[PDB]
Amino acid sequence: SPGIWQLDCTHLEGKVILVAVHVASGYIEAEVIPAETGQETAYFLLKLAGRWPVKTVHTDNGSNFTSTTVKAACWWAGIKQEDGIPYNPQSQGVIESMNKELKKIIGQVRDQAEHLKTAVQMAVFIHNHKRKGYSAGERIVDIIATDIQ
Amino acid sequence: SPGIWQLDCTHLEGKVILVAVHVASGYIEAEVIPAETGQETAYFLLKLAGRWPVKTVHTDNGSNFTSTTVKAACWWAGIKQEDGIPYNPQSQGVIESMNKELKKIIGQVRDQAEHLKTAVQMAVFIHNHKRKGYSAGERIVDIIATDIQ
Ligand SMILES: NCCCCCC(=O)N[C@H]1Cc2ccccc2[C@@H]1Cc1ccc2c(c1C(=O)O)OCO2
Ligand SMILES: NCCCCCC(=O)N[C@H]1Cc2ccccc2[C@@H]1Cc1ccc2c(c1C(=O)O)OCO2
Repeated sequence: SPGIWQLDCTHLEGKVILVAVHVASGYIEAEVIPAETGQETAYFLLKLAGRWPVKTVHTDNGSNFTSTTVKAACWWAGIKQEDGIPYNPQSQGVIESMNKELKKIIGQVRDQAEHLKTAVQMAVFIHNHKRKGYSAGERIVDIIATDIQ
Repeated sequence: SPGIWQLDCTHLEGKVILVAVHVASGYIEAEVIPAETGQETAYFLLKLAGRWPVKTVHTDNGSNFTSTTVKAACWWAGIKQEDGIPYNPQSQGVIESMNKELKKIIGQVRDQAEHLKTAVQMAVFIHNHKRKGYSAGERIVDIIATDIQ
């Protein structure tokens, strides 16, 4: 559970926002990309796994699950690549909800930034610091720290 | 101490590698950029502060310390922007040493990747996971977790 992440892809302004969610905490990382390709997804996963202890990734769709470039990155980074089938149906709702929340924050900050990528990183910041009371950022650190001990 | 980061800029293949070091743990994040500008530095800091609780940043040079775009990002993200003068002279040696280590890892992986940015993220991965015994990744989580409690 401390090492399980979920990929999520959403769209805004004719562009693609790729998101990784740490399932146990709700903590996220995200990037703007021109289009979701195996190559973009592979590079993003490499970045994530160098920064947090990523054991398992639930991929966001069958194309990324199939992609040989994505498999190569998961192999390289020691990641178990799994499908993202919501056997638990609440998953879909949680993801949907998070996408709406992120787009809302992006809209709230959009005019403070000339470029979309900046607004998206502002949204990552606000989401991870938001007190719900602990924040997502505090929960991920606590979960992993307990696990290390 | 749990919130103190140091910026570091090094060069390779006619390009610039921008690095942020968590001082207490040795944990890093890094990116390849065409040139070190206020704009690139500001965007990088925003990304970092959305991902880890960045309280203080020791900037890597006077230009980034002076840059209004960098000051705007530090303001936005709640970061105390400080100079990076090594009042403790061991700092210079630690930074120099880390840059050599990173370039060595990059050389060891360089042929596994078509692009430099990929090799640099491979190096971030290897550096943060390297058991020295705890890893840098384990130390940063433990330091911040203790602080939260
Ligand atoms: N000898 C030259 C042959 C190089 C290709 C070999 C090969 O498949 N490497 C994988 C291994 C590996 C492992 C993890 C992540 C990326 C990669 C690389 C692929 C790759 C994918 C996406 C990218 C890339 C590159 C890149 O190749 O940099 O660049 C920016 O987005
Ligand atoms: N639309 C009217 C607003 C005009 C921008 C106002 C303004 O200075 N915002 C700062 C606030 C702020 C706060 C933190 C980080 C960036 C920024 C932004 C600057 C900026 C810097 C670097 C970048 C950027 C942009 C960007 O502007 O996206 O994009 C990629 O690297």
